[PDB]
Amino acid sequence: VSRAEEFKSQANEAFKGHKYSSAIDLYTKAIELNSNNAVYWANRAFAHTKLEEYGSAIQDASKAIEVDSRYSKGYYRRGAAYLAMGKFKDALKDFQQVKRLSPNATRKLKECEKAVMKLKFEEAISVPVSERRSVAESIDFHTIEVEPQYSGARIEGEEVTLDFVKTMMEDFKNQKTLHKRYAYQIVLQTRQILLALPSLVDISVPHGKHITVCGDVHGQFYDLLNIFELNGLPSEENPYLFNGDFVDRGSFSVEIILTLFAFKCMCPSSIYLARGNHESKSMNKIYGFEGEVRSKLSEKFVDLFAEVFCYLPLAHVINGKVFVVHGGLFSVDGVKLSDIRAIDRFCEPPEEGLMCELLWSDPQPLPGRGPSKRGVGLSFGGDVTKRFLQDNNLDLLVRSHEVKDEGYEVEHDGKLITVFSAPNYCDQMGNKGAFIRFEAPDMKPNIVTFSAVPHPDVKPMAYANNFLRMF
Ligand code: NI
Ligand code: NI
Ligand code: NI
Repeated sequence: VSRAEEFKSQANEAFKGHKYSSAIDLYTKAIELNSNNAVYWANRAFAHTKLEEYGSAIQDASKAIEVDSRYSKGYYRRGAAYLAMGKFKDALKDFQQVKRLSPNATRKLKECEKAVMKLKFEEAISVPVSERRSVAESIDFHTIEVEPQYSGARIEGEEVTLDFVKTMMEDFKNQKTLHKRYAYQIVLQTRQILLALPSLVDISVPHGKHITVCGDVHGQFYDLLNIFELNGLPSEENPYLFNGDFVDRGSFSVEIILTLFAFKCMCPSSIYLARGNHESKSMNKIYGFEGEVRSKLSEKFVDLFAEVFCYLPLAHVINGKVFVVHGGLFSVDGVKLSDIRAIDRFCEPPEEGLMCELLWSDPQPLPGRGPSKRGVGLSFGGDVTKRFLQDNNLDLLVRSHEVKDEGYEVEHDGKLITVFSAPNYCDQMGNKGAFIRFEAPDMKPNIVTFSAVPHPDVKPMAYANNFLRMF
């Protein structure tokens, strides 16, 4: 009856081969047979963590703790999962246990205590963005002088031009920087454009025209350039929809966000940007974007980006047929397009509600609903998808949010497609990226996959929270 070690050994094989999803299924089999081995639970917990399924990680690690309360790896894996969710206070308790069980661990406890104190200050000065003055009230780019020695791209007048964007993109490619005057100009103009948008944007693709939908890119700027090489620069004749999560994790997030915003300023109809869960303060604070901004720009840009992100639309509908959202659907039925359109989105994502769910949820293979693997939002089956599409007279749901081996996956009887545009995610997943072309009137999804492309020697998470980097 020692078939548990059988699956357990085959599971560890998948983990070595970066096949975390297959590793999980095999650990599950080992657990089905022997549910009284704490390392089996810790193993599956770590595997979920690799897929960013921190909710499942916490549950698995809690079970390892139940099996052996003096097994420090149980607390370690749970604490690490809590850290990844930004929940330092919950994590602290577990690292306090790891310390108690291993007195000779000291580093990580002190780091966690330190992180909790930083968090305490941060929460104390936390104020809803709608109650604060925009930095656009204190900053006018016109008054920002550019030194003669600056050799980067310049915006000569009030208009962002294609020549400028090309020059800027090339400089970024060569790891150069854009002057703060022009960065302000781009972001401040983007703010104006975004605040005039409804929370759900209707995209019209005229007869004979097309649009390309990209999933997460996560600061992988050189892969972004590769997408543009393969599929053309954004333009009125070649529009793009980037479905959230343009920043964090990858270490060229500033280069990506300034590029995407610049295209919007150049021609608003050339590019559509939806909010992802990583376009929020709680994620940017720890996953690299704030650190990258503070380094490559200045502190004032942090609050400005935060505000601009809060103006990002939550969903798009293409020709009344294709519904595009970052995460997924809702824990309740009957939600109409009008409900999403009316969402007061000018805020950080709350811990519950429509806005949270559409940004954070994932689909499940079986019908119904259940607890989220990430520990935030919920999971929804094919029945949830079909009812939503039917109720709103839609044909197809496109979303992102989840890393895929081939850059995409068709689920829920063909009614849901995940698209993910960050190849070799974090320089380790080895996955392909994908994007989807839609040509009117048929609007049939044309899926194209691509592979990762070289980039300068900068590590992922280089600008991210130091404590979180240790994991
Ligand atoms: Ni996401
Ligand atoms: Ni993501
Ligand atoms: Ni994510």
